[PDB]
Amino acid sequence: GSSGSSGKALGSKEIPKGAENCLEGLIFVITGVLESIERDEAKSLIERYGGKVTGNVSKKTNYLVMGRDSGQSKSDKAAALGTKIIDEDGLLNLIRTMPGKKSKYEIAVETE
Repeated sequence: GSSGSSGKALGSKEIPKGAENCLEGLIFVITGVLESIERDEAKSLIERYGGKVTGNVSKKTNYLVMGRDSGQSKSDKAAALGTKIIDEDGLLNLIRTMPGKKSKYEIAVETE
């Protein structure tokens, strides 16, 4: 047999059409697992816009992507340093709410 999703099975969510550098410079911390997307999937996203993804809370951390079976220590520290905690949903919106920038070089056929 075989349980769980084989791949990304994209479809149980909607990717916001924003800018390419709307998250460039910002850092994100994904903890636990998320149905919509896996630590990898969601990660590739934040990075696809410039944002960073690290499984550790830092002073540079801009936002903390929470999920399930996650610890409460991550939040505590996050708040202390002053990090905005959000869920997979909040991350997506940040892609439609955040502004955009003009990269030095554009990549053609930039579509799925």
